[PDB]
Amino acid sequence: SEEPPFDIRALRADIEDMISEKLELGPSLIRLAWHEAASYDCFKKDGSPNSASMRFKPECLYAGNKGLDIPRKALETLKKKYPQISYADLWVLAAYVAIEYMGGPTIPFCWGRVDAKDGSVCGPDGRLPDGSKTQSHVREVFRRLGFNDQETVALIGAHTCGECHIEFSGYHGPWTHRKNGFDNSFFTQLLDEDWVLNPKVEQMQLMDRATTKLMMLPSDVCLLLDPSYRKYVELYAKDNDRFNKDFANAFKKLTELGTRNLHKAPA
Amino acid sequence: SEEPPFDIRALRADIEDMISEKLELGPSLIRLAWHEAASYDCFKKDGSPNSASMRFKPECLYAGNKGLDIPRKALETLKKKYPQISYADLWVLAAYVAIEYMGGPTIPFCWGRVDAKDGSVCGPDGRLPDGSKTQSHVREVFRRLGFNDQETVALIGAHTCGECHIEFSGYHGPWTHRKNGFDNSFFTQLLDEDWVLNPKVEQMQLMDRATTKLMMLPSDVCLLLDPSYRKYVELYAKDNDRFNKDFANAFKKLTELGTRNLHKAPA
Ligand code: HEM
Ligand code: HEM
Ligand SMILES: [Ca+2]
Ligand SMILES: [Ca+2]
Ligand SMILES: [K+]
Ligand SMILES: [K+]
Repeated sequence: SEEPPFDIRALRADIEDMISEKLELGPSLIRLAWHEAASYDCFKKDGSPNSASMRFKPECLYAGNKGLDIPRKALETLKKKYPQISYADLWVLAAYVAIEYMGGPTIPFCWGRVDAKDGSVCGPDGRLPDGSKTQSHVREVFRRLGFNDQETVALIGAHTCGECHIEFSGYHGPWTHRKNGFDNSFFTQLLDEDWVLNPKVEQMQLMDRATTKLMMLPSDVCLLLDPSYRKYVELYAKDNDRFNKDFANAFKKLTELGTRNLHKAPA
Repeated sequence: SEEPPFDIRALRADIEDMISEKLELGPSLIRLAWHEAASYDCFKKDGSPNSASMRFKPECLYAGNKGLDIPRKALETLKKKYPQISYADLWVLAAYVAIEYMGGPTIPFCWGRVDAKDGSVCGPDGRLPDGSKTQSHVREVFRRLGFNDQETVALIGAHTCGECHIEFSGYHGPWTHRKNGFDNSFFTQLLDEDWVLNPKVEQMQLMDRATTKLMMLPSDVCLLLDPSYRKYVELYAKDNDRFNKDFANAFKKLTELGTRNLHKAPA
């Protein structure tokens, strides 16, 4: 639609190159964009989502954001090469590139986000979800963001990608057997495995009885326990196409929360 | 040592009769005495533990105290027959009677507690432990009460008795196979069973893979996950005698927190 002030074709290629050199960056880029959005409260209309406010104290120091300096620093290099893109647009674009890179949907990108210029616009601590909690908490957080149950379940499906790091969250390991692949595997394993206590990790997490190599957090398995969420887990477990479409729509919504004056990018 | 102002022999007999008529009262009596003590903060020296302050608003309405009106009302009948005993002494005595009734230790009773006369002395909400949380929370609560890890594990062993009620905590069912029996079965099952997610209860709890009839809360299994607590789980699983002795000592300590001027009862 409207040509951006940065060379988006070249930037996308450079993001792809960066990911290719360090594949675990892909899932961290998705996590970064999600936590930059997750500050929103749709009722108070505050939290400066999608403004790269996480670059500043106090938000950069929130426990839920531990480890996100890694994708932020990776992207800094590209910001220097493409100075016309805002950090906010860059983090969103990099997440969209990562999602596609790993086999997920190609989400239509809109540009135009303006960066937070200091930490005074940061939302408070306590807005990020807690993996040790279950559906009452998950629903409260996602309702606060403005998402319904279908969108909530679709979004949490992103745990098909990546892994937990003891240093960052105290949890350990990948959810799925192919942590650098995007698909509906998070949902299939939620339904298909027997989730047993993992006695080897001090922070309570479950593992699959079959191999012990898959993990789930309390916040993941609450999608099985809650009657509404479980219906969508079942839906996505059976249909990867539907999951991809719904994830695309929900993630686009997430990364456009609290934004204005965006422009459709050339594609 | 010192004869109380109430007929303790007759009162004990009446508590035993009451339990015999409704055996599930036994574990609720233990829970009542424990929650009446659990308000203590040993650093602030507040919370009016062991004063029967739970009789009053706001404490009676704290979420963690749901269902405790049942043992309170049961004991009211005995308070009327033995008006010289304080509610505070009565709740403690009834718990000691219940522990012995179910095969646990006979704990030496001291009398002399004075009742709270109104709710202004109630400690704040948020002092009771949360079954959905794990060892960081459990340790913080028990440290606040003044207990070490050994005592913490011994006390939680009381879950050998009784059961969860959906109406009260949202959890469902007994921990052990014999919910009206007191012994070290909570610890044996913690070590011996495979604890798998129970998909049938909306509040996350585990069940044993073998029968699915045993349950554990996140707060129970955190005793397995924490290196220090696990040592005591192992200790008590192997030695019911040691568990009984340690439970007796810890429970006596618990029910004497924040008390003064007590007298050894005739035994
Ligand atoms: C109930 C909601 C959620 C909870 C409790 C939660 C929790 C967590 C935790 C504890 C980690 C581990 C961080 C680490 O140790 O590195 C993590 C990682 C991750 N999260 Fe979530 N999250 C939630 C929702 C989401 C959503 C909505 C998205 C994106 C749409 C997402 C994307 C990711 C990704 C991709 C990773 C892997 C990061 C990496 O490999 O470096 N999460 N999440
Ligand atoms: C981490 C610490 C603890 C947690 C999280 C916890 C939590 C719970 C919960 C959720 C229930 C179910 C209540 C219901 O639904 O009726 C319960 C019941 C019970 N608790 Fe605990 N508790 C803890 C420690 C203790 C201690 C220290 C004692 C006594 C020494 C104790 C004695 C009992 C008993 C006997 C029951 C059964 C009540 C009945 O059958 O009516 N608990 N506890
Ligand atoms: Ca933010
Ligand atoms: Ca109290
Ligand atoms: K995957
Ligand atoms: K028992």
